Amino acid sequence: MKVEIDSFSGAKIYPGRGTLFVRGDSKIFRFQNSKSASLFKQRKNPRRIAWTVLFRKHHKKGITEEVAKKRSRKTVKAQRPITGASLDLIKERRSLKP
Amino acid sequence: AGMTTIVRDLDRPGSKFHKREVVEAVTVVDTPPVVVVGVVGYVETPRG
Amino acid sequence: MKLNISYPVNGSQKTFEIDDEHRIRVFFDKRIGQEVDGEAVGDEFKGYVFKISGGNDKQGFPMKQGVLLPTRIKLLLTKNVSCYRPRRDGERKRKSVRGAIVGPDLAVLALVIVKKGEQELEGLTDTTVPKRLGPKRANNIRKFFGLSKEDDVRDFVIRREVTKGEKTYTKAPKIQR
Amino acid sequence: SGNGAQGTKFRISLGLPVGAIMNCADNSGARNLYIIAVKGSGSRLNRLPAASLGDMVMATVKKGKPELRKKVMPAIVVRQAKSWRRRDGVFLYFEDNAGVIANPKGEMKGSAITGPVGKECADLWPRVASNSGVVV
Amino acid sequence: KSLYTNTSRKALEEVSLKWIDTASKFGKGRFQTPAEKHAFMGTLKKDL
RNA sequence: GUGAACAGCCUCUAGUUGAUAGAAUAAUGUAGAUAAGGGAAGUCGGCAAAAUAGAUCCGUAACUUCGGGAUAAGGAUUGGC
RNA sequence: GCAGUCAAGCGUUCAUAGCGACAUUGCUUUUUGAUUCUUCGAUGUCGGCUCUUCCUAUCAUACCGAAGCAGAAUUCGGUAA
RNA sequence: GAAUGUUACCGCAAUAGUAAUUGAACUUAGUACGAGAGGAACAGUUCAUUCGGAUAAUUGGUUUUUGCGGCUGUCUGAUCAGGCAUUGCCGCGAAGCUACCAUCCGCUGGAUUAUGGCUGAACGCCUCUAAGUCAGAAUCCAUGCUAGAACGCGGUGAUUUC
RNA sequence: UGUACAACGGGGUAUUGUAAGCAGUAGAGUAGCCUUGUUGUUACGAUCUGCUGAGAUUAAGCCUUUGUUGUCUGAUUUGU
Ligand SMILES: [Mg+2]
Ligand SMILES: [Mg+2]
Ligand SMILES: [Mg+2]
Ligand SMILES: [Mg+2]
Ligand SMILES: [Mg+2]
Ligand SMILES: [Mg+2]
Ligand SMILES: [Mg+2]
Ligand SMILES: [Mg+2]
Ligand SMILES: [Mg+2]
Ligand SMILES: [Mg+2]
Ligand SMILES: [Mg+2]
Ligand SMILES: [Mg+2]
Ligand SMILES: [Mg+2]
Ligand SMILES: [Mg+2]
Ligand SMILES: [Mg+2]
Ligand SMILES: [Mg+2]
Ligand SMILES: [Mg+2]
Ligand SMILES: [Mg+2]
Ligand SMILES: [Mg+2]
Ligand SMILES: [Mg+2]
Ligand SMILES: [Mg+2]
Ligand SMILES: [Mg+2]
Ligand SMILES: [Mg+2]
Ligand SMILES: [Mg+2]
Ligand SMILES: [Mg+2]
Ligand SMILES: [Mg+2]
Ligand SMILES: [Mg+2]
Ligand SMILES: [Mg+2]
Ligand SMILES: [Mg+2]
Ligand SMILES: [Mg+2]
Ligand SMILES: [Mg+2]
Ligand SMILES: [Mg+2]
Ligand SMILES: [Mg+2]
Ligand SMILES: [Mg+2]
Ligand SMILES: [Mg+2]
Ligand SMILES: [Mg+2]
Ligand SMILES: [Mg+2]
Ligand SMILES: [Mg+2]
Ligand SMILES: [Mg+2]
Ligand SMILES: [Mg+2]
Ligand SMILES: [Mg+2]
Ligand SMILES: [Mg+2]
Ligand SMILES: [Mg+2]
Ligand SMILES: [Mg+2]
Ligand SMILES: [Mg+2]
Ligand SMILES: [Mg+2]
Ligand SMILES: [Mg+2]
Ligand SMILES: [Mg+2]
Ligand SMILES: [Mg+2]
Ligand SMILES: [Mg+2]
Ligand SMILES: [Mg+2]
Ligand SMILES: [Mg+2]
Ligand SMILES: [Mg+2]
Ligand SMILES: [Mg+2]
Ligand SMILES: [Mg+2]
Ligand SMILES: [Mg+2]
Ligand SMILES: [Mg+2]
Ligand SMILES: [Mg+2]
Ligand SMILES: [Mg+2]
Ligand SMILES: [Mg+2]
Ligand SMILES: [Mg+2]
Repeated sequence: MKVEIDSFSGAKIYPGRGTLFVRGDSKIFRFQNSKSASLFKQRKNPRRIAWTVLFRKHHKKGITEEVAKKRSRKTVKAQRPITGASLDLIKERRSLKP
Repeated sequence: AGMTTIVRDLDRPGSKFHKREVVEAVTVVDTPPVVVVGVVGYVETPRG
Repeated sequence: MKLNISYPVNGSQKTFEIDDEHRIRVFFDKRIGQEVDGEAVGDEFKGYVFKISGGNDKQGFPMKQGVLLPTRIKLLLTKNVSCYRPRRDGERKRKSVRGAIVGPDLAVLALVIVKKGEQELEGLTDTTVPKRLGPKRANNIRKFFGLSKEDDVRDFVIRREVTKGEKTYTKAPKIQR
Repeated sequence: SGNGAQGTKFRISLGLPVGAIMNCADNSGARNLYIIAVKGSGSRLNRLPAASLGDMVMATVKKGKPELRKKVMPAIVVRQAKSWRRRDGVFLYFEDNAGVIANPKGEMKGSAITGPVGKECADLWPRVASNSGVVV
Repeated sequence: KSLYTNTSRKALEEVSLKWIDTASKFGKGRFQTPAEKHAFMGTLKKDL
């Protein structure tokens, strides 16, 4: 079971729900309701219809703490040396000086 | 009560939809326990 | 689906299989780069954090960082981009590409252990494989030993042994710059 | 359906009653197909027989090569438009009605099929599958 | 209870649901739960 | 006022607000509308209905009594500021 | 219009698998005639549309018997509306 | 719907009605049969046609939800907000209604017809028939399904004091 | 006289598509006064943006409710 999403509005389309349009050039559109589906046929542009995901994305509506930072990074520092040279005499010659 | 939709795999060897999901309508009837308050006993007669 | 897991600290890798829709499910709708805790996927991995780095679906088509989408699309690729090696200067090809968002269609998820769980994963944390090559350019030899331009590299250059039946040869790089 | 169709077809909404004209989808020379009958269809006083996706009709060519005109021949519906509903739950419709001219066996007169093809037809008619680009 | 012991295959199949729809029947339901609806929509001028 | 306009539609002056009434909204009607896909297969017959339409620009066949046919056909455009 | 009886013939052979001349016995009342009994102080024509029901001399569908039924196809017949 | 003491609840079942239809594909099987060309069927499986009874989760249609928005013309000094244009017009539109345009459901026993048989005399033989009997059809009777006799009926509750 | 009932109100569920108000270095631009501009200043401008997936409507045969206010003996008739 896959939840699809609305080509025009970007709403979740739970199973058997709204309608599916296969356009002239084998591009497949999915509407969750005759609303999105009329607006689509009307040649309306999703990015100008305010309630659409697409519109809100474009107009940066209510995203807030997705621009908030995080705490994601590693902590490594481990030697393996060089394959073929005996990784024994690679730490006792690894004593630096400054 | 009402109706809703179901999604389930189908077990039907031979069918084009064997082992595939189908969506199906269903009804739901509210069914609290029934309470037993009487017994009634019938006898057979040549009149029913 | 296969998980292809790397422990870049050790240089190790081993694959793991999973036949559990619910365990598998955890990776769904996540993207490349997003981190994933362990206990869900398996009790082996309790603790372990995985960074999702890519992977293939059936039909074998690779994922591609950046696309978003949980489907497959055909893109026009160039030089210096993943999933395409140009045959000819100025060549660009149109090519199918799998999206970056994980879904049940993937044959293999490519994970990369970012930090270690409460327990060891056999062929991974318990085995370690050394870098093939050593520093070749003069100052890289300096920094890989912290040396200051005084110590003279010539003897700090790494040396790899090799036997000729009853002769053992020793060959170093060739410093440069 | 029928002769030359290996497999069955789960019922799909009829969209093309007799008199429907559908786009001809192959490269046989024919530009359109006028439906005069539907195969294996039954009978009720006053009902038009009607085709659905993957049905074999009997048609004539209203527009196209003169060698293709003025005769009845078999053809197969490959795109519908009237929305119909698969067992997986979806109501889906194409953007045009269209079929490809064929022989009783179900073999295609032409060799390519322009545009998409519905699966339920693909599944039903091997040589229609062959000459398909995008199915569904 | 049925009056006969059907064998039908259709009868006998042992179904096992995968998903029960639970969005609003009072219109074009877009959401199973108020939780899901919160997820998708974000904070509203009411809310916290 | 709009508009080509003594058109339609709204308005001032003047004049009416008269036409049994109340409560419901079954069937069948009369009068007014709409319908997915197909598109005259309906019918004696496209009956009924639908479609078209203003203005500016472009473009306009047969044939002809040379006056026409002609808004032939076919197209684009049209608000606000 | 439909169905019989006799059986000379047809059917390579073979009357009657399937048919069937000359004759001849019938049934039917959606043919057409023949009649003129009812209605001329009126019982609204032809066809179509719609809708019910009925008959069987059965086209299909169920189960059968026969064949000049190898099979497949078909033909003849029965119980059947 | 009067009257059969009243009123209420639960039931019986006389009689009447009654319903399911047809096809294909797979498999059997390139099998049986056949020199060959060709070429079946029963059991099993998946679908379909015609019909019927419902239903409205989904999709579609309907729109006076005159619910939200848009538009023209005018009128209320402007604004806000509105009135009028026999529902002014347009896009969307819940709810209800609704469509093989949508979904779901349509039972299994007996007795028989034709016909093929058993045993078996008439007629020492022979015969499915005379006695007796087996098997048997989209038929028939029931099962099931709809009414429920307003002059068919049962079980049960409570039955008025100014 | 109570898990009562209703009318409101609240919350949910829906529908539409971002209200009025205010503000703005957004705006083809335009006026007016000078102290004639080293954003000169004061206001006007279809539309745009922000507060604002807002505002409106939402049982009339949607769901729910610890809130508010209210209501809770009129009439007729029946017996073996
Ligand atoms: Mg619609
Ligand atoms: Mg709708
Ligand atoms: Mg060098
Ligand atoms: Mg073409
Ligand atoms: Mg007719
Ligand atoms: Mg022509
Ligand atoms: Mg080919
Ligand atoms: Mg609803
Ligand atoms: Mg007067
Ligand atoms: Mg009058
Ligand atoms: Mg009245
Ligand atoms: Mg229509
Ligand atoms: Mg047309
Ligand atoms: Mg005609
Ligand atoms: Mg025509
Ligand atoms: Mg006709
Ligand atoms: Mg005529
Ligand atoms: Mg005629
Ligand atoms: Mg007319
Ligand atoms: Mg129209
Ligand atoms: Mg002309
Ligand atoms: Mg302009
Ligand atoms: Mg003779
Ligand atoms: Mg003979
Ligand atoms: Mg002879
Ligand atoms: Mg006759
Ligand atoms: Mg007379
Ligand atoms: Mg007479
Ligand atoms: Mg007369
Ligand atoms: Mg008379
Ligand atoms: Mg008269
Ligand atoms: Mg009369
Ligand atoms: Mg008979
Ligand atoms: Mg028989
Ligand atoms: Mg013979
Ligand atoms: Mg009958
Ligand atoms: Mg009879
Ligand atoms: Mg009868
Ligand atoms: Mg009395
Ligand atoms: Mg085979
Ligand atoms: Mg032979
Ligand atoms: Mg029938
Ligand atoms: Mg309005
Ligand atoms: Mg203002
Ligand atoms: Mg008027
Ligand atoms: Mg509706
Ligand atoms: Mg039906
Ligand atoms: Mg039944
Ligand atoms: Mg039964
Ligand atoms: Mg019986
Ligand atoms: Mg015997
Ligand atoms: Mg017998
Ligand atoms: Mg007898
Ligand atoms: Mg006898
Ligand atoms: Mg039967
Ligand atoms: Mg009674
Ligand atoms: Mg009684
Ligand atoms: Mg009150
Ligand atoms: Mg806003
Ligand atoms: Mg009502
Ligand atoms: Mg309150």
